Amino acid sequence: GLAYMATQFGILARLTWWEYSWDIMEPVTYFITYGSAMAMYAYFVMTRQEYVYPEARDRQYLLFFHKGAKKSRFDLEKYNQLKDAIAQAEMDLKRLRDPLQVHLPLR
Amino acid sequence: GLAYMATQFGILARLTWWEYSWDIMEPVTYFITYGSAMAMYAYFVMTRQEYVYPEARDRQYLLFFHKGAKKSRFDLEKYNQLKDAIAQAEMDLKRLRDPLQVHLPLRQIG
Amino acid sequence: GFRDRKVMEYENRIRAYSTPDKIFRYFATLVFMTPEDFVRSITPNEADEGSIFYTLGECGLISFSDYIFLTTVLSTPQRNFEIAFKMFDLNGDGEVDMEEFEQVQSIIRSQTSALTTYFFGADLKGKLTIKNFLEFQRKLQHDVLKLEFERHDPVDGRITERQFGGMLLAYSGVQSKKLTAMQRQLKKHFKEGKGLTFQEVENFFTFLKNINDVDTALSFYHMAGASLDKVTMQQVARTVAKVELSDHVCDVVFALFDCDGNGELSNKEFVSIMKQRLMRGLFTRLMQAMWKCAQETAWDFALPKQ
Amino acid sequence: PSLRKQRFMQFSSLEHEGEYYMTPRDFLFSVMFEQMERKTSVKKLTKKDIEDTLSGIQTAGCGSTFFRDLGDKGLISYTEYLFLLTILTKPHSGFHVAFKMLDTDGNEMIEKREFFKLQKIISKQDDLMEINTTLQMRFFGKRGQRKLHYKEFRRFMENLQTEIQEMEFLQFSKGLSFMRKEDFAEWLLFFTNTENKDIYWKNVREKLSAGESISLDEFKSFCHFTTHLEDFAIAMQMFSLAHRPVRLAEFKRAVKVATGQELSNNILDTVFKIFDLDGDECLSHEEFLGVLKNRMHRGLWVPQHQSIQEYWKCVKKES
Amino acid sequence: VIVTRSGAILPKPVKMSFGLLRVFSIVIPFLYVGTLISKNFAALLEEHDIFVPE
Ligand SMILES: CCCCCCCCCCCCCCCCCC(=O)OC[C@H](COP(=O)([O-])OCC(O)COP(=O)([O-])OC[C@@H](COC(=O)CCCCCCCCCCCCCCCCC)OC(=O)CCCCCCCCCCCCCCCCC)OC(=O)CCCCCCCCCCCCCCCCC
Ligand SMILES: CCCCCCCCCCCCCCCCC[C@@H](O)O[C@H](CO[C@H](O)CCCCCCCCCCCCCCC)COP(=O)(O)OCC[N+](C)(C)C
Ligand SMILES: CCCCCCCCCCCCCCCCC[C@@H](O)O[C@H](CO[C@H](O)CCCCCCCCCCCCCCC)COP(=O)(O)OCC[N+](C)(C)C
Ligand SMILES: [Ca+2]
Repeated sequence: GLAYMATQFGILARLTWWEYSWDIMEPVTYFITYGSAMAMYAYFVMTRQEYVYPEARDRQYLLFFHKGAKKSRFDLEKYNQLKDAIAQAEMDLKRLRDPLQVHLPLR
Repeated sequence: GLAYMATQFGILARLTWWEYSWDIMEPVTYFITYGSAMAMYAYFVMTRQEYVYPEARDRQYLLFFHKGAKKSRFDLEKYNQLKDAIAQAEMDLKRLRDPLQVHLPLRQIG
Repeated sequence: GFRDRKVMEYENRIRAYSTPDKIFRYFATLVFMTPEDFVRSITPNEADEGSIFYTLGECGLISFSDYIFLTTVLSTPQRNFEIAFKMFDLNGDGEVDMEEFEQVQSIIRSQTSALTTYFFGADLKGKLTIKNFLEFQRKLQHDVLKLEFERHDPVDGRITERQFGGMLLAYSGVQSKKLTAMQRQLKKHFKEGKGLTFQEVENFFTFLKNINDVDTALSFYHMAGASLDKVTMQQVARTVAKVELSDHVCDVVFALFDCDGNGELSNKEFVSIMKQRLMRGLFTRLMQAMWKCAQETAWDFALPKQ
Repeated sequence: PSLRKQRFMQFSSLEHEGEYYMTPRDFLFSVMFEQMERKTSVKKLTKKDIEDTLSGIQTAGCGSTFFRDLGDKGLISYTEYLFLLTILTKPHSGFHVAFKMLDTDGNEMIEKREFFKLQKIISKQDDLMEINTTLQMRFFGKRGQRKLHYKEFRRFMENLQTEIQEMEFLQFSKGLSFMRKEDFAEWLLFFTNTENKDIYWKNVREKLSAGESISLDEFKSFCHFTTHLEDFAIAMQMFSLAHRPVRLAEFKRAVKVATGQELSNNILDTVFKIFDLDGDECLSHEEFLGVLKNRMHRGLWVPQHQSIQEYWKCVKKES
Repeated sequence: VIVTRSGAILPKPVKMSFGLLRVFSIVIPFLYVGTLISKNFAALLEEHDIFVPE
């Protein structure tokens, strides 16, 4: 995406000074800006969430991960079950070792 | 940053109304705007944060603090592990208010 | 047209620099040359019955050595050309034989049916003298100048002051990118002016060609911090170049060149340019330019005396 | 006070009514010596001093020797200083042009009104920021009504040039009438614009003979060639094309035909023994022409503080 | 924020190794590539007598 922004800068700045004039290229730039706004709105229409950089990156990463997990026959369900049961067991062990209560001797 | 914004404003105004006409200085402004829009995206690419004023200020403050603390050889690790223990002991004191003042059962951890 | 524009720019650039063999190879037929192609090669960004080129057109295709000799006869001033002729003549008698001329023209053949029929007869015998030599000099120079004049579309046998200024600035191949603004301003500065008849520009061009002596003739103005002037230019052109100049031509040259000054036209303004351009005999287009610019800038900056 | 006027007042010896003047001895020192240390101080003048100084021209020889003959009893102002300084480096075939330039043709000769015009040029250039000199007394009579023809002008200029050549010859020959080839070698190498004379000194140590002499007429002829070097190079540019190094015989013929100063075989042999960097018997125009480029030798200082500008241009153009 | 729920300080922000160099090694070459694209397209359009500025 960064390289695309750079090449657009270059392809627009080459024309307005060397080949054509600004009197020709100004409306092209305005319509490019308005098309960018329309695309940023269509992104929300399609994905049901506003287009911001970190959220879009996270959405793309989640899609990539859930495609790679299916391509490799990974078991996400058992992984999530274990990751929740570990937290539950750690909470139980931390509650049973409460210093304020006498669930256990002083050890 | 504020001074630089003002300086750019002044440069563009002086070169627009006195030396060169606006027909020459409009593309310069457009490409400055586009370059700013591109730099605000490179910032996110290379820092994994969106370019917002308070977040950028906090990140820069943290970098300045973690450099001034290395220059002064300040035991930041001990400071953090000592400020977390006061927090733990006060949360414990806050928990101990129920069974000792209002005779209610103690609240669990969390 | 952008592509034809860059084509003509590259042709003009290769004409300006690296001339001797590159240009001759750049313009040919199908290894020789033709007169109209020679005329094309000597004019930037671009059958007679009365011209010299007609005589060569009747003759066989021009050789490379002939091309070099033509460049030198176009370049050198009159007195230096007379000296060069005296050096051409090996024997004692003041007449160049075909054999000695053949030797001094073959001396240029380094990459290893000519103009001789104009100098010698069809038998290649008739030796010429200094008078015919200088006559050919003058004829060729006046002819190329007439062709350049008529190439600029004339009105009533006359040429707009802006066109004459453009031709002048084109003669000295210096792209200041700022003197062009003076060229453009000359029109309104001379709003509804004269037409600059051919004889006026002819006299001014012969004077400019004979500037190597003009420089040393006004040497007292140098070495004294002096600057030129209208009347002094009139006088030095009348004495050295031995030709008159109308006040209008000196006026338009002053208006074109005296930019920094206030009508004085010091050495660095006008005379130095032509004196340097007459010595042409002795991305890459950025390094040297920038270097020279930076050198000049540093010199001007350090210019703060002791 | 421009650089030239600063040099003039530095080498001057007389002042009068707040105007520095100069004697022929000081002019000769300014021509041949780059810097002079004046042990004494300047002195003022009166009309009696003016006459005591001008009493020399009446018994002075108008021949080839004129300045050393005058010695110290002479008077030269700034304008005549600049005029003579331009005469020093003026080549032949410019004499008649310079003469016709010094007069608007209302006078076929030169009356003192034209030198007054020269002084007026100087004063106009100065201000836009009475006193008889020796040179005027030589050209024009004591009364001031004297015509100066062209032949006398040419004679005077030739005499001045030859006098300067004799002065430099006697200054480099220590008094003897036959200077050693080494003195001519060092005189040439003085004004050459190179940074390492070591190769030329090696050449004169190895190739040049241990003992050999140079006359006076040969030195004068070589000096006249040096002052016509520009026309000589214009004539030689055709030969420089195709990059053909020139031998000795063609060099001699060319200098004879382009400058009218025929050189001897000794000077040419010597200059080819000093300047032939390569191993061939003759070398191209490159070293001799490009290296012997200034010709601003023999005083004629151009001190536009070109030290730092020269260093900057070296750092820039060196590639 | 510059402190945690307690008084502790946040860890140091993780910077990217040679970030500015890594971004200017991408911006400039693609800028020149876009310049070349524009030049070639303008030349192709003008050669075939489609759009000529003047
Ligand atoms: C055909 C025609 C077209 C041609 C045009 C072509 C161009 C168009 C395309 C443009 C698109 C470019 C987009 C990319 C740039 C954006 C990158 C970016 O924002 O990164 C975010 C990045 C994220 O930061 P971070 O990762 O959190 O760490 C940042 C720090 O604060 C630093 O760490 P720290 O904690 O040590 O920080 C200390 C502190 C203070 O600084 C320090 O003390 C730190 C530096 C000390 C060095 C110590 C470490 C060194 C190790 C280096 C790091 C590794 C590699 C990087 C270094 C290599 C550099 C090449 O830092 C700061 O103050 C940061 C602010 C910097 C502001 C400086 C801007 C100067 C501009 C001056 C204006 C002109 C003046 C007028 C003059 C008047 C004339 C008379 O921020 C920076 O890196 C800031 C530096 C970038 C400068 C600001 C914006 C750049 C604007 C673009 C200018 C382009 C030139 C225009 C030319 C015009 C045409 C001829
Ligand atoms: C498997 C390998 C894949 C190889 C693919 C390589 C090429 C893919 C890259 C193509 C582009 C994709 C990334 C597009 C990001 C550049 C667009 C954006 O960064 O530029 C904006 C210009 O926008 C663009 O011109 C049009 C945007 C249209 C949105 C396209 C949807 C992208 C879907 C894919 C998302 C991929 C992650 C994107 C990371 C952010 C800046 O203009 P600005 O005015 O200041 O917008 C303000 C942004 N705000 C609102 C958040 C502050
Ligand atoms: C030892 C310290 C010495 C420091 C000496 C240097 C002092 C100057 C250093 C640079 C100061 C940077 C501060 C911010 C620069 C100007 C403010 C800039 O953000 O203004 C924008 C113009 O942008 C700039 O011209 C280019 C942006 C480049 C961003 C990268 C800068 C590098 C980050 C440096 C980190 C410190 C930043 C501190 C910010 C508080 C306005 O355009 P806008 O239309 O409203 O865009 C929307 C802004 N949103 C998204 C937040 C709403
Ligand atoms: Ca507009």
